[PDB]
Amino acid sequence: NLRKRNELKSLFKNKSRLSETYFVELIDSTLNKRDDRFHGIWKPGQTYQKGDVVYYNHSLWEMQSENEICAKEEQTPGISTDWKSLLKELEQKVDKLQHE
Amino acid sequence: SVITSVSPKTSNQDHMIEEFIEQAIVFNNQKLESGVLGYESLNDLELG
Repeated sequence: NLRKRNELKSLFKNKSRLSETYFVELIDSTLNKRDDRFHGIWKPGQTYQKGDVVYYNHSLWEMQSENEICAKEEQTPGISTDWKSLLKELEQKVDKLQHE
Repeated sequence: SVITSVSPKTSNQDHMIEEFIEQAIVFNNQKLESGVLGYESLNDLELG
């Protein structure tokens, strides 16, 4: 949040010794997929915790279960009852209204 | 042959004992590598 690519690139130069403040600024300034809760695309073989956000087909899903789980090859967001999404609830509701 | 000790009145030799001093120590141990990753502190990586 603090710095840009052109500011971080300024600490690694042809003749620059290392220090711990450079890595502190490097770690704070990029996205930590564990601490900010965002993992990108769903993958089989990964473990998740309560609150994680994951993109599966045309929707973002938040995990509901409070204990850690494992991405099962069969259990996919939409099939299981761990995950949740609003773009599907609203989709079905509007489909119902459209049909009625 | 039979092994015995050295004495200053049967020969002119004795056992030589001196004191060890910490601040005057010199080490004899060379580093296997230098300046590369895995062998130096973070403060000493110059980003060549």
